Amino acid sequence: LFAITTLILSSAGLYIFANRKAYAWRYVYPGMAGMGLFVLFPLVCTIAIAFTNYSSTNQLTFERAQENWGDEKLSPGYTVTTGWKNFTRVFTDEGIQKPFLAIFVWTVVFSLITVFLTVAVGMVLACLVQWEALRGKAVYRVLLILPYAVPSFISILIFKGLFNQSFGEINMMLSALFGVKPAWFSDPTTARTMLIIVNTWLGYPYMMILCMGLLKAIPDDLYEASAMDGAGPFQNFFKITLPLLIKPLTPLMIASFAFNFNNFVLIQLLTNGGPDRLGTTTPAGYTDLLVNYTYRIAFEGGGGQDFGLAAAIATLIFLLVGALAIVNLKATRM
Amino acid sequence: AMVQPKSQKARLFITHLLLLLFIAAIMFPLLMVVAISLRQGNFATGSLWPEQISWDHWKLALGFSVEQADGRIWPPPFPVLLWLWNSVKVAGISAIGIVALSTTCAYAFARMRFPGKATLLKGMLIFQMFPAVLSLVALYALFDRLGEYIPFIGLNTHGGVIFAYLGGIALHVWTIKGYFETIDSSLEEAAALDGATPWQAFRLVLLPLSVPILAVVFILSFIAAITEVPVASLLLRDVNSYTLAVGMQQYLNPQNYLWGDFAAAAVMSALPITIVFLLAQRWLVN
Amino acid sequence: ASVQLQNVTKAWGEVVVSKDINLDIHEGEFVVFVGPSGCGKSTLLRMIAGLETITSGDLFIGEKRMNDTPPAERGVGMVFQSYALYPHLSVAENMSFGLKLAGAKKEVINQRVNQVAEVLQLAHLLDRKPKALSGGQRQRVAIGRTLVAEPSVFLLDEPLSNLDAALRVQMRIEISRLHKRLGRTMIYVTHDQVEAMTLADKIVVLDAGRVAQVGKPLELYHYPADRFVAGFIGSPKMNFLPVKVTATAIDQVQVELPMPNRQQVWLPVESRDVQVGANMSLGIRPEHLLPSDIADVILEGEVQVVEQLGNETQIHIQIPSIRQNLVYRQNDVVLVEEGATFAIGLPPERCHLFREDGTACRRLHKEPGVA
Amino acid sequence: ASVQLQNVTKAWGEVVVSKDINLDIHEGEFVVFVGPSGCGKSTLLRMIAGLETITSGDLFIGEKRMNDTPPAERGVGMVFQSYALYPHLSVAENMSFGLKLAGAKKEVINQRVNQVAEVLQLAHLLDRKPKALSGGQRQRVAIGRTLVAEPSVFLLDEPLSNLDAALRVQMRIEISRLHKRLGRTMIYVTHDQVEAMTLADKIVVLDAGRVAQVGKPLELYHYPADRFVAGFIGSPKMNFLPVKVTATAIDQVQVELPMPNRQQVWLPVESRDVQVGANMSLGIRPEHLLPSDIADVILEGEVQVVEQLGNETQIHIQIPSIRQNLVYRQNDVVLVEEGATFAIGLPPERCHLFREDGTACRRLHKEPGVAHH
Repeated sequence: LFAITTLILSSAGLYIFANRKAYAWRYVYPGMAGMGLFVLFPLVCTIAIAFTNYSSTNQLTFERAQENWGDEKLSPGYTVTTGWKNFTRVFTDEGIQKPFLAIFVWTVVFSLITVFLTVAVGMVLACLVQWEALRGKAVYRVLLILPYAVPSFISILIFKGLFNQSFGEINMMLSALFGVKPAWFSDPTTARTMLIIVNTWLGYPYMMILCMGLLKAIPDDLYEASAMDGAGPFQNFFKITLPLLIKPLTPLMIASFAFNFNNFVLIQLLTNGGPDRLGTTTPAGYTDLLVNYTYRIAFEGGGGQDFGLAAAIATLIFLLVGALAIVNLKATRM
Repeated sequence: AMVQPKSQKARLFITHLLLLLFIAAIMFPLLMVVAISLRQGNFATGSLWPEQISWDHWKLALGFSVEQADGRIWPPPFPVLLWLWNSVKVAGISAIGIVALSTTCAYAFARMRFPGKATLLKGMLIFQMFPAVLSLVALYALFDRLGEYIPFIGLNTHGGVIFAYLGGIALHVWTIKGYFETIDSSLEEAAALDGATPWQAFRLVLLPLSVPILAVVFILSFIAAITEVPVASLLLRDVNSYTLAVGMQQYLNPQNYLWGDFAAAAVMSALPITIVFLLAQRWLVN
Repeated sequence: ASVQLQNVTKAWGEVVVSKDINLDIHEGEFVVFVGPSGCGKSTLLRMIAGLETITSGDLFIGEKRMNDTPPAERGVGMVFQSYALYPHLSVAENMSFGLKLAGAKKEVINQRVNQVAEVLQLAHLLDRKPKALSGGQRQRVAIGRTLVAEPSVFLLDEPLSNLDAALRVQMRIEISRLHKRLGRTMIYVTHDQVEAMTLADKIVVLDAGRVAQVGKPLELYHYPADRFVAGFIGSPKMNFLPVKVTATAIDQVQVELPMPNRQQVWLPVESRDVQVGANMSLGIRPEHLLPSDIADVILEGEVQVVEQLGNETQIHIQIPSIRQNLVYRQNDVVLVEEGATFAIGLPPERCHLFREDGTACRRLHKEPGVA
Repeated sequence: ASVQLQNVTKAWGEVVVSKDINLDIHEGEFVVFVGPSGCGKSTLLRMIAGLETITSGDLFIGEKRMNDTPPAERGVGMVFQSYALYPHLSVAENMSFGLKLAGAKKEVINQRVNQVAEVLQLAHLLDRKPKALSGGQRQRVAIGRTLVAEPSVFLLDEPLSNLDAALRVQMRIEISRLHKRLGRTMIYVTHDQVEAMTLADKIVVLDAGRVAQVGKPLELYHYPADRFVAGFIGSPKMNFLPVKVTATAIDQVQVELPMPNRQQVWLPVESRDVQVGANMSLGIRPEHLLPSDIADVILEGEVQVVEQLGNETQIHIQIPSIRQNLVYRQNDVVLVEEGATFAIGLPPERCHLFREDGTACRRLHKEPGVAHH
């Protein structure tokens, strides 16, 4: 199967030395082959895995021949194609459907909240930085960008240490200021709140950069005419800058929504196992995105290593392909 | 220099105060991780920003010395330099592959034209803004099946890491195509007029003009490779073979939480911060 | 080196951006393409150069069919709007890329560039890069590149759109010196009529992808073929007066003036294919309008705009029973108050009679300078 | 109302773009600001509008001093080089932005919008957005917004720069009609002598941010103050020839042509503070050049370039001795071949004299149209 796929990739056959569209693709193939092998292929494999029963009991394909009827049935056959069985079992089971719906709702809420907060903070910072009456604007840009420059995992683990409960830094700072113990990791609500705070802290500088670029794209004569008419700063922001930014900002908002939906690295590094749902056949926590739910079913030892259920392709990648279509429609706009 | 009312000074004071407060709030975590690095103890508590400068964690994280505190010597916790070396190798190979695979696609998508251009660009966007969403299961199964055939790209090896990392071509082709669009569109036509075959027109005219954007892409993808976590964490198991961002998790473990050593390693990772600050930002008009 | 575009038609997809163009440019002629739509002229120049495909018809560079010859072998040298300057290469490399590609020989590549730099005033900066150049210097590098290439025909675009006044003047000067120095076949593209009038051995007025008229500049001025070219040539648009024909002779046609007095003028005209009782349009130039005292036919009207330009005064007269305010130019200055009544004369010999369709009858009156 | 500038100086740090300029624009006057491509004119209009701080001096609109008044309170309306139309707002909202910001009577807002639309012919395109309009429609929309704001002084920052020849001529006549109807003070900036001479009731020629000369258009054309004004005014460059002073009379000055002729001619000028035996500069426009037959003073030269524009013939003449080539312009077509010796005349009445400092002596030849208004 891998050999046939590689042979297809090699002898696509459009390299005929005819100076036709063959020449044009002779430039695209390098890298198009790279994508077809390194991006599309894992996706198609994930599609294929779902229809099978790949698990910790069926991980081996056929190598076990001896290691009578010799259990020559279906389940002892290890890798077999079930067919929509894993897709149905994510809904009809009701032992994994309710956790699935809960984490789906949490993921949507988390992504929407963090996108709105990030857009607002970045837009405000950009508008304030481009005042042209401030001092040390380069210093301010550097300082407000520093979270982007710091490697992501370093900041996430720093926040993990700071929000600790057993010893704690932020917690005992808060106790010294006014004695309260937030209990970030123990309480699911406080865990989600810290999660939103950390995601906003990580994501604000990027949208700040995008809004700074868009304000550069914005001309200054409109501002000057508003100043002639008598408009102030807030009136300018609310009736000049904002209407001309949401129209080119909607695709960026949608893309950031998708990124915050699949923030596996953040949710895995910080409170990977936020308080468990206490009654789930598959392991699942309150602060679990869909991606890390599937990761938990896939590789966490307590989940049984059910790779077939761990696919969940037709949910995650299908909402994701809806997102692709929406942003693509918005990109061709104007 | 528009003539402005007396409210301008009040607005400026308010803006300066708000920005200073916001930057203090933002820099609190980084200043706190810096101060923790100089703390003698590794379990924190005590004083919030100790005045003493122990430096024992730095030398542990450097591995220069064991930092004798009591009679018993303290061996280095983890080989952070080994982490760095593995991360550097993986990032270098991934960046080289990304640039080599992406430059020609960027040329094809930006400068020349072909009948399937619209569909190819739409598919490029479509499969570009995918993240590593469930592809980890497929990669794990594929590497499990492949390691018996070719070990050097199988499991618990850098081959799988680099193979997963080459996907960034979809992301970088857009930056390189934007630069190609920025470059004047009459250059290839003029070169064809002087008698240059289009391959020579690319190689001699536009390819040397791609050096700045290629360097920027190389740096950006090198950083994205050095700071990757998911795939390396999933399919890296041997203790010696760990890259960066994967032993950092072992620094913070419920059996032994290590603030000082973790912070020493974190501030040892200050170089990517400066690199992304200056080279990645490229001092473009923002 | 005589390009012979014949029955060439361009079909950009389905819209025909150029009809059946039929030109004939001999050896060593400086032909200028002037028109209101910039794409069509540049498109035609690109089909000449080979950068664009010709849908139908045949092209003849010199005395050889050149429809499907690749751009390199066409023996043409084109000067793009952006000059297509390579930034990384130096000025000399830009100027001698064509020689460097095939047989630099390290002798001609320097001899040619030195000669063209001396005859272009560029030798003192031949080792710089295009980034460290001014606009005139950059244009000079592009021109010198073409000269080093030594093409049979010289194709120049219309980059004056992006240029300033001073740089356009410098461009016009140096292209004039180029043409006079070499005397090789050259094609020029512009949208400004003054440029074509000052530099052309043959002018092609291009409309809607169709060639309107081909001839000398004074030929276009004095004997415009149709309404489009007649309006196009001349900065003050020729005053158009609808007329009705009373009688037709074998060498002249008598028309009727909208003026209430209903005057009839025996203007000299081709007088071919003219039917009595029809409606046509009469055109008289603002410059040729005589003062009322000298001419027998007087156009009395009310003055709307008096524009004193010092050397001339553009008196706009709104003739009664005629919607158009006829532009009248006179040398020196004439003190005329707005809202007053001023009379002007109509010389019969300078009226250009125009058919209903748009074709203009040939003027039988001889005119100096047309040769 | 009346805009007045007293010792206005602008300093962009080390450089002083404009220095101690003085203007007196009375109420209702159409004044144009002309000069080279330097941004001094635009910066001047901007400081007048209040968009740039006046470094030193005073600026008076009407009576009160207005050097430190925000542009909202200045009672001044401006159109920019770009049309400065908000893409998101429709045409009506574009023109009524200021009224919406200040007042709240939507009846008044729509009444004024409808009135300005009817007088500017913007009714049928009122509901559209700036993108779909053409260049003329956008310019008329900007003018309508200014008229809606209804300021005491109208400022135009090169309005006829983004349009072709026909449309800019039509909107030039439209601007003239606007001036004739309203009668409010309007200030204009442009580079084109044609627009300046056709529109302005007063012209202010700026030289590196300095007022070269201010006066009526025909006044500038006939009596330039200095070499820069003489060169700038007039589409063909005014011909310049060196001359040597031989003898000065009470009301005329003799000069020697720097040619083997050694001819001496009397020129009616001021003849004040003119030094005998001094290098001088004679100037004469190409139009005023007389044919050889009817002129006593003869300049014999060789034809270099003959340009046949068709309505007039421009003949470049190289004199055996003077460096710059003489430019000749004649009505209709003149059939002269290149490389042919040509003779032209110098009417002594129509000559100008410029001293080494660049200043000019005023001519004594009375010219028609100078006292038209």
